[PDB]
Amino acid sequence: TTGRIVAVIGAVVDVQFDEGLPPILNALEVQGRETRLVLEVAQHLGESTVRTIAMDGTEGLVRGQKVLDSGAPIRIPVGPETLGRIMNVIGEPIDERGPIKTKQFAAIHAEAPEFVEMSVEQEILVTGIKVVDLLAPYAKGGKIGLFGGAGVGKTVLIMELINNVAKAHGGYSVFAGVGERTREGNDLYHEMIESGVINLKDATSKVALVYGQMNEPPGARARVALTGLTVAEYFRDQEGQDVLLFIDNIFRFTQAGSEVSALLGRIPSAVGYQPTLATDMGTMQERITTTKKGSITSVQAIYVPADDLTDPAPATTFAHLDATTVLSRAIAELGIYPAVDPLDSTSRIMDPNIVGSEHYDVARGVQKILQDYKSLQDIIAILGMDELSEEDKLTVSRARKIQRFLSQPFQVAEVFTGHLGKLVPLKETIKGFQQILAGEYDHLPEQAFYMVGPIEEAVAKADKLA
Amino acid sequence: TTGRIVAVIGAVVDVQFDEGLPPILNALEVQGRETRLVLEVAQHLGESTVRTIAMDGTEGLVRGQKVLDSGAPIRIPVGPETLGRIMNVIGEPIDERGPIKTKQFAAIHAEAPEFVEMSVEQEILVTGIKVVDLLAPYAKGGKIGLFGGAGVGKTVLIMELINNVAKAHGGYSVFAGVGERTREGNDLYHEMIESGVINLKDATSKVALVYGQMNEPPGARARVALTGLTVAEYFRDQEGQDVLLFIDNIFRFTQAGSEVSALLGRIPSAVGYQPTLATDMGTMQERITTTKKGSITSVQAIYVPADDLTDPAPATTFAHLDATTVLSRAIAELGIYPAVDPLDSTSRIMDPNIVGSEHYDVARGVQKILQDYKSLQDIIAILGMDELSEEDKLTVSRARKIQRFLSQPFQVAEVFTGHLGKLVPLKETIKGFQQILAGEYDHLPEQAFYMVGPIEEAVAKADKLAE
Amino acid sequence: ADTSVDLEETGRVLSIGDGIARVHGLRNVQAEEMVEFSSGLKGMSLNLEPDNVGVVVFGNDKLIKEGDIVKRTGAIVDVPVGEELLGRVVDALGNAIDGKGPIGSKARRRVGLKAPGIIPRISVREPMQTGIKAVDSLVPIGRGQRELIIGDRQTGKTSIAIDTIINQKRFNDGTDEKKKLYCIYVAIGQKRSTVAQLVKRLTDADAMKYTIVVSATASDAAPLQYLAPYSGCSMGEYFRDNGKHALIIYDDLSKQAVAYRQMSLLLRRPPGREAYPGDVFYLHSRLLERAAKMNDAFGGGSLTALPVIETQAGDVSAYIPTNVISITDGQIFLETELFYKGIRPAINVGLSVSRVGSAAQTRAMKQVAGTMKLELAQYREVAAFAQFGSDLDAATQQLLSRGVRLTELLKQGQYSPMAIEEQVAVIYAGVRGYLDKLEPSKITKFENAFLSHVISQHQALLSKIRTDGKISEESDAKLKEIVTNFLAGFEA
Repeated sequence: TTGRIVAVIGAVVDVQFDEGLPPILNALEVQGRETRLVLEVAQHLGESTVRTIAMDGTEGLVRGQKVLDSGAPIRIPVGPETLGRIMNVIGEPIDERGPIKTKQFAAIHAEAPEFVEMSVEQEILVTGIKVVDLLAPYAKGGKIGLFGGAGVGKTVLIMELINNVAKAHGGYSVFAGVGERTREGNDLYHEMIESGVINLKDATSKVALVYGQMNEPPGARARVALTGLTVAEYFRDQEGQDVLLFIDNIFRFTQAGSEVSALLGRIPSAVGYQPTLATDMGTMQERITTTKKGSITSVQAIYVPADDLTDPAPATTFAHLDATTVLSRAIAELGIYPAVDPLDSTSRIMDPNIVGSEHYDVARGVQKILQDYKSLQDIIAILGMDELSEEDKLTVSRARKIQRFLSQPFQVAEVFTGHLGKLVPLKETIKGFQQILAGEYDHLPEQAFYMVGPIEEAVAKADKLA
Repeated sequence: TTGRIVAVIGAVVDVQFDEGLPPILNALEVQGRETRLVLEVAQHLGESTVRTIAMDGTEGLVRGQKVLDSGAPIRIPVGPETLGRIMNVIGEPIDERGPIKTKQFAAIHAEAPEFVEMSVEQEILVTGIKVVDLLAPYAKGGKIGLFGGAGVGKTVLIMELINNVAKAHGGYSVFAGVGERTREGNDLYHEMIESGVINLKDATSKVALVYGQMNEPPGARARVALTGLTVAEYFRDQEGQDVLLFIDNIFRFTQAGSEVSALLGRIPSAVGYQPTLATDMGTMQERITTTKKGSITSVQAIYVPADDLTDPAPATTFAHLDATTVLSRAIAELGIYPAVDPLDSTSRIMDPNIVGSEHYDVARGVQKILQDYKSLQDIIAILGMDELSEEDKLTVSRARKIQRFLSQPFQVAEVFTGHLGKLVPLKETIKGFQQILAGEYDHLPEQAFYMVGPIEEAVAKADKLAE
Repeated sequence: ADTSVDLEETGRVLSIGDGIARVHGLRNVQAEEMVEFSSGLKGMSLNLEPDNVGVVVFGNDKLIKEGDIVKRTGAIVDVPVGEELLGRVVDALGNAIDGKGPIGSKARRRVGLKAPGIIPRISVREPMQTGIKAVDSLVPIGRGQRELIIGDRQTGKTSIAIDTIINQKRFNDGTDEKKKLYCIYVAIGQKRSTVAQLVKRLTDADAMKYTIVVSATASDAAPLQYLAPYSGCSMGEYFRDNGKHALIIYDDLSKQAVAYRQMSLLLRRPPGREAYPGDVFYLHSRLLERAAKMNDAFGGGSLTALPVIETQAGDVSAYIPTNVISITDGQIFLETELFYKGIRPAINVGLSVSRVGSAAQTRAMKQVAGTMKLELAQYREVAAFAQFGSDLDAATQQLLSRGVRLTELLKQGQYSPMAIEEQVAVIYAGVRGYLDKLEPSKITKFENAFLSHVISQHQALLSKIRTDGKISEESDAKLKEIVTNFLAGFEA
């Protein structure tokens, strides 16, 4: 079918059809352009007109221009030949390595797995990161979220996890760059090549890359997540594969939505966001999941605007995760990295019947002492410690030593910590924290605990501090 | 006249009349319904189409449905045969006891008493509640308001006043439940009966009841108060009696209006409210009043959205009252019931010329010390108490004891406090506080002053606590 | 003369977008009636305008296009109801989603029915035992009562509800049909894997047998999420209107409000305070008024509701939070501060209330916890006023000594709902002062030891307290004897 462009406003192109109106979600190709311009139908305004969302800049379009119904929704190359390749929202390669020659093609809009298809196995995923492992442990096939205001550690944490987990993972990985920096895509691609997870020589690549960055028009940013998502769904269900899915940043998808929403003509909801915010997050978040057919461990970075976690975007995302790592500017500014807020991160696995009571008791032990320190802080703030009880001062000592022992050097952040990256084994974490709690190091100085791996290194640092 | 329904959107129904357009406020009845559906005309949209508010559910209505102009605003059965009964927004019995055979009928919409009809007598109305009496005395025939956020004591306080005052009152009482809990009208009805204020066998009923609860459509909620108030105005004017009016909760009248407001095509005023809030409240509040003909003693519960007393609604209502009892979740949270805020409650009779200087000097004496203590609170919080002057650590003492002596076990909250309800007489109150202020109990423990009636119980409780 | 598509019982889609169809025709539809789309997709007639009908769509509007035929159903929205649903997982319309076969429903019920009036009910008097000391002792819940569970994300709100559902086996596995409680669990805006996790645990606890689970999750259309509560309510009234007893959990009413807000804005209804419809109070009042206690004249059955609301930054004064606190018969407020501090449940004594009071409590419980609530309130205050031991007397040293010991007893783990007599035994120990000399840290351990002893050895005293339902003078004497002696041997 051939329609005609009737109106153009930014990324919202209205096209009229005479015979055969395309259903909603169908991709149309604008005619008469140097490059592909896909339009995704969004709604039937009546009068044989359809309101659509462009997938690329709309400059140059002209009213009356011809548009062709592709007959289906954006469809993209899916299969193992996407492994080691970089692709677009609309599935075209952007790594200058030729066509992605796949047997099948999948449409980016699918329904979420049914209730009966759900899984409930809960396995802990150890990452080697002290704070995460001890207090808000991730889980295989689970959904993890790293909340962070600008420049707090979301990406560095994804990188370190890619290093500590993705690197020795049997099975595939999918990295979806949504609304982030292009240089980062470039930094990663080349790094992936270097460590050999991307091999441009053989078919041994274990990573497929999808990108729709900070330079794309809203509609592209609004759909690349769906695109990375689809790639991952193929490995899960069509190959019963155990997938790893990294997304930086899923907040950008929602923001993209807010960008076009006025153009679609909608009364805004709170904070200027689109009234369809939750459902849009929902039908999308619900496909990022493990099932009986396959496993999807997904780590999603969630940018928090103005640092406000009460913002509709981040606020609505908590409910979709199994584990959350809430990063803090306040902590970061103290020099504690990763800047994880220990009393604000959680994990549905923090259950005695899953991590064992030893783990469950150290975990709750650490939080209780930090919570206690937290209430003393108001008074410590005007009057310092003098007036504090001998007992209260011991919580304070221990709390400040536990707070420091929660920090740790990442390989990925070596250039900034000035120290060699460390990976601490769970039992080493459970332990080191026990002792601290138990008063076995009340003699060491705080600084001994800052930026170290295992407790054994904290004792040493103390000697060196003399 | 006969109009047709042209549009239905929630509680708002637009009707088109071919000949004869029913005036604004007129009630129309929808034809073809198992139950009586009344539509109050709200506006003349033009083109012989009127916009109206439904007095009940709009389910099953159809475009084109017939509607007859009743020729007059909602009119209800008013008179003595309303006593002991339960009525609707539209005046229908809802107690299953048959028709209400009144001689007359009254339209719920009417003008408020003229300026030359006002009265200025000011008699204290003792309630038995320490706090109210001491600091914000109610006045017979005056307008009283109980302000409070969700769950701080508005209703229980209205409940103990019905007991300590309505029960002995020689005159009628009208209790209008506006947008509150259905469970509650059933608790009160059956309590009225078990205590004979309502008599189902004879004509000894001394209370009429009107209800438009929270399970009703905005429309019903925007009018029950009118129905309630209308019943009360009859006993005031046509009989000339001393009426007691209880409304719980008048905020619901205003929330009702804000709920249809947008469907009435209006730009919102601040906080979401409708632009006609104050005037809507004014033409109503101005009828709830004592005149030279009769006397009304209205006790209105006033909900405070988000606990914010500056919210356009609670905020707009202060001016309509002669006495105000402000309840606070911060006080309640401490276990101090009734949770009245001693520094935010006021009465127009707190005048030496009206209650006397002993009453007055005590009240103000109690308020100064609570204020004095409020100011220090945040500071001894951090800097501690050692540095304080013995002069100042005595006011911390006395204040903390007064704070308690102001609580009281209500007779309607034993299910809550696990304590027998106490009613204290005005002189037992004035005296008790006078002595605490005088230093006459600086030896007893604070706890001795918590949840007790008269000061003697605080002394006895000290011993019991003495071990 | 093909006359199947006249514009009185059928219409044609003028336009469709974001789940709202503007249907032309449908001249005889009734407000709130259900209509059908060519695609087998059902919708509901919300705006009846002069020239069009605004239809909310119960499903993906992607299958709807301009021109489609829409057919009346003649029926105002309703749903399957009755005992057939027990043990099954249904969507917001009644359809099964446990792929365990069709529901054998013989009854139907309108999702939107006004709550029974004044006359048909009777004061709440029968307890609804949660299994949680803190709750059953301080903020008692009776049948026909609405008690709200409110708190920030992850403070434990759902747990309160699960423990409650699980605690009901006691009576359901029993003989007495009046003590039985059928449960309904409505998930709204939640995630399918979480619900799947939820129904697993219920199954593992042998609780599904008496539970129905209405699920309206994160990807379900706004209108399904919106309806879900009314749907589930109606299934609970079946039991309520037939002299049976039901318990419904609305988890949570926050996500529904969002759904309502979305559905509503997309219909172009002017946004109000905080962007929600001017009638969000009404949205929840209408629903929760339906939980009720009917008099013997109407079967004496009941419906008890436990709606959940999520606060932000523990701010309970917030507009929605207070909107709902002003409808229910009390609230259970959970704080993250208390939770991290070790106080789990994180119930905030001071801020939680039960408007039913002791009328929803057995005499055994009333006897032990009659004044405890205001005691703990008064304890929290002085505990603050002496965060500097300000030359404190005895009456307050005693107050702080009880306060701490009692606080430890109200603590509780998950999935282990206690029996009423078990609660009375342990609170008893504290409230009576027998524990005023034990070390706070000991208290939890003591309660496990003590309870062990009485359950094993003394079930005669437990069965009597349980049976008489009160604490007689001899039971009270047999108890004093046990605690004091066991306590001593315990502190050897």
